[PDB]
Amino acid sequence: AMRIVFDIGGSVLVPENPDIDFIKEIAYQLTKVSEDHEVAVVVGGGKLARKYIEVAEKFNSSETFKDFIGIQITRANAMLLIAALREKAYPVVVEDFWEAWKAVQLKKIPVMGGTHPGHTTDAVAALLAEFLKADLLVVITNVDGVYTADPKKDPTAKKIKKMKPEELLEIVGKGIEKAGSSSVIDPLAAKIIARSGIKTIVIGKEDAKDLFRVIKGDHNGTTIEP
Amino acid sequence: MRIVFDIGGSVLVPENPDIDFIKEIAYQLTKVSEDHEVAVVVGGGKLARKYIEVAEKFNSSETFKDFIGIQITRANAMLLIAALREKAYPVVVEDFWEAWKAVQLKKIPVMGGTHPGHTTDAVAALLAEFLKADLLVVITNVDGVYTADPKKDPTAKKIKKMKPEELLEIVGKGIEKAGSSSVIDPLAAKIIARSGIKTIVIGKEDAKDLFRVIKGDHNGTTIEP
Amino acid sequence: AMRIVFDIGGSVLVPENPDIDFIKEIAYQLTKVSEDHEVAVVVGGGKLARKYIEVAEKFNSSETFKDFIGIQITRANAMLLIAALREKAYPVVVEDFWEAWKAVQLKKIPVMGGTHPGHTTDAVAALLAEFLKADLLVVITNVDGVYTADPKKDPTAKKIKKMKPEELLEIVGKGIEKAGSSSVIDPLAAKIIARSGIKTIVIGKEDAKDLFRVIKGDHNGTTIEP
Amino acid sequence: MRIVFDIGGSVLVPENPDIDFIKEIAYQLTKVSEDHEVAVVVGGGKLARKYIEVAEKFNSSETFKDFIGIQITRANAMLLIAALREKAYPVVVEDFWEAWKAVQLKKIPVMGGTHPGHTTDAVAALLAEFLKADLLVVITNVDGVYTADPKKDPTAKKIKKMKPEELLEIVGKGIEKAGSSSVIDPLAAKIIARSGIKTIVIGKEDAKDLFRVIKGDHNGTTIEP
Amino acid sequence: AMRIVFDIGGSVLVPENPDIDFIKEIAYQLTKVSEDHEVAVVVGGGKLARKYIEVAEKFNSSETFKDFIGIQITRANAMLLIAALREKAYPVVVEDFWEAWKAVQLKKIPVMGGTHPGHTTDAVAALLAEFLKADLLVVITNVDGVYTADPKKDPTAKKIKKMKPEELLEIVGKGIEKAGSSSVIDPLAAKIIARSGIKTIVIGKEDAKDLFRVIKGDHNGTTIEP
Amino acid sequence: MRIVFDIGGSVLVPENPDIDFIKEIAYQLTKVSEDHEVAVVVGGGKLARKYIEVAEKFNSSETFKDFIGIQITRANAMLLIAALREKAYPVVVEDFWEAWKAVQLKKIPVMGGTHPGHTTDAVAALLAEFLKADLLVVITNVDGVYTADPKKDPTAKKIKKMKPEELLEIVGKGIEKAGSSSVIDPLAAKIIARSGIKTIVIGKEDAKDLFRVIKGDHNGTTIEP
Ligand SMILES: Nc1ncnc2c1ncn2[C@@H]1O[C@H](COP(=O)(O)OP(=O)(O)NP(=O)(O)O)[C@@H](O)[C@H]1O
Ligand SMILES: Nc1ncnc2c1ncn2[C@@H]1O[C@H](COP(=O)(O)OP(=O)(O)NP(=O)(O)O)[C@@H](O)[C@H]1O
Ligand SMILES: Nc1ncnc2c1ncn2[C@@H]1O[C@H](COP(=O)(O)OP(=O)(O)NP(=O)(O)O)[C@@H](O)[C@H]1O
Ligand SMILES: Nc1ncnc2c1ncn2[C@@H]1O[C@H](COP(=O)(O)OP(=O)(O)NP(=O)(O)O)[C@@H](O)[C@H]1O
Ligand SMILES: Nc1ncnc2c1ncn2[C@@H]1O[C@H](COP(=O)(O)OP(=O)(O)NP(=O)(O)O)[C@@H](O)[C@H]1O
Ligand SMILES: Nc1ncnc2c1ncn2[C@@H]1O[C@H](COP(=O)(O)OP(=O)(O)NP(=O)(O)O)[C@@H](O)[C@H]1O
Ligand SMILES: O=c1ccn([C@@H]2O[C@H](COP(=O)(O)O)[C@@H](O)[C@H]2O)c(=O)[nH]1
Ligand SMILES: O=c1ccn([C@@H]2O[C@H](COP(=O)(O)O)[C@@H](O)[C@H]2O)c(=O)[nH]1
Ligand SMILES: O=c1ccn([C@@H]2O[C@H](COP(=O)(O)O)[C@@H](O)[C@H]2O)c(=O)[nH]1
Ligand SMILES: O=c1ccn([C@@H]2O[C@H](COP(=O)(O)O)[C@@H](O)[C@H]2O)c(=O)[nH]1
Ligand SMILES: O=c1ccn([C@@H]2O[C@H](COP(=O)(O)O)[C@@H](O)[C@H]2O)c(=O)[nH]1
Ligand SMILES: O=c1ccn([C@@H]2O[C@H](COP(=O)(O)O)[C@@H](O)[C@H]2O)c(=O)[nH]1
Ligand SMILES: [Mg+2]
Ligand SMILES: [Mg+2]
Ligand SMILES: [Mg+2]
Ligand SMILES: [Mg+2]
Ligand SMILES: [Mg+2]
Ligand SMILES: [Mg+2]
Ligand SMILES: [Mg+2]
Ligand SMILES: [Mg+2]
Ligand SMILES: [Mg+2]
Ligand SMILES: [Mg+2]
Ligand SMILES: [Mg+2]
Ligand SMILES: [Mg+2]
Repeated sequence: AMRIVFDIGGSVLVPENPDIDFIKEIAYQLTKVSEDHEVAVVVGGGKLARKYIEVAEKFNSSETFKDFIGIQITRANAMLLIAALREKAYPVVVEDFWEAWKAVQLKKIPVMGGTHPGHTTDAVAALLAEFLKADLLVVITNVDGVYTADPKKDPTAKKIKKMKPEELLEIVGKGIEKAGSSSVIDPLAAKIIARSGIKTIVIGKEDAKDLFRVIKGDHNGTTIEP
Repeated sequence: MRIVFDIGGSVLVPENPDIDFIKEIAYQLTKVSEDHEVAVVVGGGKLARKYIEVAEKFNSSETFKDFIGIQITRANAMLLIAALREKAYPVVVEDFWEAWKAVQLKKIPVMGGTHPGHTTDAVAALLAEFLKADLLVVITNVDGVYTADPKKDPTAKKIKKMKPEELLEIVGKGIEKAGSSSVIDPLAAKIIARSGIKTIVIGKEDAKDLFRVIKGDHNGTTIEP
Repeated sequence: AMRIVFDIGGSVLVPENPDIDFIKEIAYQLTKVSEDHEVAVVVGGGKLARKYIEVAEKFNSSETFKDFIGIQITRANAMLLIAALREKAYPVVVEDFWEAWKAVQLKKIPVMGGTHPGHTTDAVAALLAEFLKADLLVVITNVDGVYTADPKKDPTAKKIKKMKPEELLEIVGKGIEKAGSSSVIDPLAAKIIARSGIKTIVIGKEDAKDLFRVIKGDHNGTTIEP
Repeated sequence: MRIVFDIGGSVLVPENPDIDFIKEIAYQLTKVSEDHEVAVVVGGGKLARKYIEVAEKFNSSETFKDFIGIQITRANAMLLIAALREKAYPVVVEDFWEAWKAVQLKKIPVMGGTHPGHTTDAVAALLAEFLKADLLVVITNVDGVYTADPKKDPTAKKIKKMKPEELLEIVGKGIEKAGSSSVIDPLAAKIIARSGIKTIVIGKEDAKDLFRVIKGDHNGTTIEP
Repeated sequence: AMRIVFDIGGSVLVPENPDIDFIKEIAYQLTKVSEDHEVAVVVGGGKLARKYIEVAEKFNSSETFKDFIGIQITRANAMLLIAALREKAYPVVVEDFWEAWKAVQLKKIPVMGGTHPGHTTDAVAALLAEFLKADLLVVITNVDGVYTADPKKDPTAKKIKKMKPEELLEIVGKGIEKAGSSSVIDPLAAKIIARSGIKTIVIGKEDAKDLFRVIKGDHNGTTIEP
Repeated sequence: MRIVFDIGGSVLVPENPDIDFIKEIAYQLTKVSEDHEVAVVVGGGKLARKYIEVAEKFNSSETFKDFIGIQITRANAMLLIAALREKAYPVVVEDFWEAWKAVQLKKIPVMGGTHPGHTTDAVAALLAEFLKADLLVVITNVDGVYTADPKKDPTAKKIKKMKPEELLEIVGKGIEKAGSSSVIDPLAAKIIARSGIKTIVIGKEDAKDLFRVIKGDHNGTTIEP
């Protein structure tokens, strides 16, 4: 009954290597969810992308060129999902929004990676959600939600349950994102979510193992909403 | 030296195209490219906002509104290309590597927008970053960066020199929406900050003599690490 | 029951600025007409295109380059229609005929602008009609029909009701069209219409406010037909 | 000087490719590019009409028939590219800006068709217009423009010099259909007229010495404002 | 009930010139076969391609460039089929597999020619069959089947009825294919057919005049199968 | 001289990228391009096989597995491009004519894969053939071509010199599947044979001094008609 965009982190799909079972599992659920909803997906780069970006840095590449290498990896990861989605997926990695649109019209799941430098795949997901006028944006990261601070660094981090887009920006928004930089949601994405008021859900791997219920409201993550 | 110029659409096209300015700026750019490598990106201006407003009355997404804006920036870019005559890359550049090619051919590439979510300011910063340019010159409607909006606030004072971090405080928090204005868009500010791109912000008057501006002789703002 | 191509003049959609209500109105009718017919559209450049072409002339650009600037504006205008067509339109501006074809297959209205230098959007519309083997080509200009001469210049201009393609060429056909030049139908278009015998209707803004009836034969314009 | 050559497919491929001519014309072009900037567009010829006739038996639209013709012109263009060896742009040029690039690289770009509705004659005129070429040389099956069809009418007389307006009277009225022939297609005639492109029409014999032709030494027709 | 890829030789469609009736006939049957099956096609270059490649050789072009000229001709031939297929065909010549896929989704017959140098249209057909996970690959050549040797050269040539992919490679597989070179199935194609076990049928023009039955198993050609 | 280098992904990326090697090979290439025209193609390596294996667990066709492999080869190509800094074409080359352009700009083009059905070895051979290169240098995990697999067979002997026909016997029969390895893939072997491309096969040690390798001073294999 609705349109949903999924932003799956590269480190979730590829922790250090591919998590075969998670991919097979996540691909199965997206397929099921697409049985009654319009589904579009964006995959991240993760550990592997940072390794290639670190190499380029050793050669002093510009931050723009590293972004491109990062983009190249995200597309590689995206192809692993497309593979696991079998015939329900759009064969090739989508590179622009209009094409994602066509895939949806053909009732096939479009899987895309990065687009242009200056941001992360989160921003791609947000803009996609916005372009398709999606009803839900599901961000699957390697943290169970959005906290008061970095849950892996701070001990007093509070896992916010609900919040406004303006509140999400306060958390991030002021971050100077370098090629390889990581966050729950990149500053640009936050601004896009706030900009047009995109209902957004942030969840971890554990909760991501039950998407069908997650998109029903039953999950233990954060819910950014106007 | 490698220099990237970010010319505001409102400066190039106030209401209708500003022939005289386009013309004078074309001569400056031509003069500068004689001893320097020049690349250029142009904005949307009044025309971009007008078409974006129409799309708004039809409830278009912000993403589609951005695309329309990008289309307008490319049309404006073509007017500058016309002005530069034989010193310009004949077509609107849409990728950074193509700009690189243009430069390899001793030609001036003129870009318009690229993708949604930001403005041409970001395109010019990314381009400067990409080409490892020595300098980014931003030509806009104000003569520099002020402590506040010079056209609104009476207490606004011009900041002659600052660091990316400071420029960031003056901006970076505004959520850029289709057609939104800013002395420098947030994203562009973060790009400049992340790479430490030497940036100069000047107005139309200073633009009349880019040869002096690139030497630090201007009344605008200089931003550098 | 049929396939129709609409050639809407840029000066009709954008007299000096956008005519919001006409666009909203025209977009609504095309949507309705597409409920039972296959619809494809081409939009012109109008006043705005001539302003940009005039600027380039001051810099002595070649007629080819001005054509390109003209093309750039037509695509901008086309996006305003796509905007007003909402979800019934193909998201991006179509640039070639094969793509217009796909849009039609997806049962979405393809809106295109110019293609290559040397002509006007009229020629694009005619070739489109021809490519899709359309049954009707509807040219909406800022004149109520094809006259014996320019209705805005000559006082003895006769508003022909019907005519043959060979007759339309006599009117135009011998025109040397420069970048920015305007006419009821450019010489090339005329030749295409005559070439394959495309049933063509030319109408003004007033009549264009009732397309549904116009495509039924009830209108006060001209009807070029084999 | 900047020169654009419009070589008829029927001259290049009469029935089968004309090896000797392709070969000799390649040498002339190579010789000319030594001191001039050279760009080239090739037509479809006998082969184009043959494939177009087949599509006709299947009731294809004139537009699709044009596309097929364009495909043939590009194949022919590749034979000339082969002939020019290292002096040519390695691939068939399809845009005018790419032709421009080729020229910037001191390479000879060879184009085939572009879009439906006209022929390669128009492509060469638009290209000449685009590059602001000094001269457009049309090599065809006749040795010049005559008052009438030289291969049909006994009274046809060769016109040594004329203006675009006159060339226009001799053509411009014919409704160009897929594969239609003409000493110069109407659209091309209007392009030449609108920009005042100095044009020279010559046959195969004169083609053997392009170095003399570009100096005005030929038995063909010269068209200029 | 199945997906079929047809590899039609250029010399079969264009012996020396186009065989109008064979094309009209072959186009009609493919249309009928597509009524109940998913059909995709690849056309060859034939005599004409070799003529252009021979010309380039006289100018000493590299084998790669000749491959490109060969490719250009195959696309020309492909357009003749598209023409004969009328509205049941995808309008433009397909150049990559993903696009062939879309055409099939739109339930239109995708007709493609060559892709990249180094091989023949046979290899394109095999890889296509493989990409679409086709159930049958039908190779229509100008010989009634795969023989022990060249039926036009050797007098003791045995027309094998059935065989394994590994057996087909023994026949070919070791061939050094130059631009313009011809064979029942190019070495690369053979390897692709063997690689993923593609059920393949090789037939001549005569048998090709009854595709519907051919795809049923009733034909007098060869049947390469795992 | 015109030289094409075919650097194995496993040499460039054994497990993780081999910084030191990438770095050293970048210097060699830079040194060589000083007096020669250089073009490069990089393979997939360990990473390509890893992603291809994952796709295999999902029953992907061999064609899709090839595409994934091509994507990995392009990522690796970008690491080399980074290493070559200003001497390289800024983006991954995907067509042979673009490689040609890069060379026209005195820049080093680095390609990854192109189409399915073969490996990067074939891409480099076709590229060498295309550019009419004087030499094809294949850098891999072994130090030359042996009578048998040097890492398996104890009797394997290194062949110092041979003809395409002989190289063909040692390979050419293996049915290349997604991610399959070979000192030289069959298709590449047939390309080398059909045009008679002078080819040199060397290992990582010799790669450290490409200036000597291109002169015939190496411990690898030389293949030529
Ligand atoms: N307030 C916060 N709440 C939750 N996570 C936070 C917060 N602040 C910082 N983080 C960090 O965000 C990380 C999350 O996202 P990130 O590493 O960027 O992965 P990803 O986006 O899922 N993957 P990919 O697309 O491949 O980069 C955590 O593991 C934290 O280190
Ligand atoms: N602190 C400040 N310093 C200078 N200008 C400011 C400041 N704060 C706000 N502004 C505004 O910034 C405007 C500047 O830029 P902007 O309108 O976005 O034009 P542009 O970027 O030159 N054009 P274009 O590319 O077509 O949008 C001024 O005219 C002010 O209204
Ligand atoms: N015989 C005629 N009948 C009707 N109009 C004529 C005739 N002869 C000349 N004209 C002119 O044609 C004009 C019409 O078309 P034109 O100005 O080119 O607008 P358009 O094609 O609708 N717009 P666009 O696509 O943006 O250029 C009129 O307003 C007349 O000045
Ligand atoms: N007045 C004329 N002067 C010269 N030729 C004429 C004239 N009128 C008609 N023609 C015809 O023009 C033909 C010329 O051009 P055409 O057959 O179209 O060849 P092409 O343009 O050289 N080839 P291609 O690009 O492959 O079509 C002659 O052979 C005549 O039959
Ligand atoms: N063992 C064999 N069995 C059958 N044909 C064979 C065999 N060995 C060699 N051939 C040759 O294969 C030829 C067949 O294919 P070929 O000439 O390449 O045409 P094609 O592939 O149908 N056309 P195209 O795609 O345009 O090249 C025959 O006419 C024989 O000369
Ligand atoms: N006769 C032979 N001579 C040399 N190597 C051989 C021979 N036969 C088999 N091999 C194998 O060839 C391997 C060589 O190449 P390969 O593993 O495919 O790496 P690569 O091509 O350098 N890398 P990439 O482009 O990423 O695949 C060796 O390590 C051997 O296991
Ligand atoms: O649209 C995109 C997607 C990715 N990246 C580059 O790829 C990295 C990996 O992406 P992700 O995993 O962080 O989303 C980013 O940090 C970044 O430098 C971009 O520049 N733009
Ligand atoms: O890379 C770009 C350039 C422009 N725009 C759209 O064009 C407008 C006009 O650009 P500018 O004048 O603001 O730079 C922007 O505000 C915006 O919506 C983009 O989305 N992305
Ligand atoms: O396919 C096209 C469409 C438009 N134009 C240029 O755009 C102008 C505006 O188009 P229109 O409004 O006249 O159709 C034309 O006069 C002309 O120079 C072209 O060259 N080719
Ligand atoms: O820019 C072009 C070039 C060629 N053709 C098609 O190719 C034919 C062969 O071209 P030529 O030999 O007539 O120039 C034309 O008659 C025609 O149908 C076009 O449509 N447009
Ligand atoms: O994907 C392709 C298709 C065709 N060709 C060139 O076209 C010729 C004609 O193709 P075909 O008729 O042999 O299939 C081939 O022999 C060859 O040199 C290629 O290089 N690659
Ligand atoms: O032109 C190419 C290059 C690479 N690959 C895929 O990438 C793999 C990795 O390439 P390489 O390391 O084997 O050269 C190949 O085995 C294969 O499946 C291709 O299909 N075609
Ligand atoms: Mg992410
Ligand atoms: Mg994230
Ligand atoms: Mg700007
Ligand atoms: Mg700004
Ligand atoms: Mg119009
Ligand atoms: Mg009109
Ligand atoms: Mg011609
Ligand atoms: Mg002609
Ligand atoms: Mg074949
Ligand atoms: Mg065959
Ligand atoms: Mg390799
Ligand atoms: Mg190998």
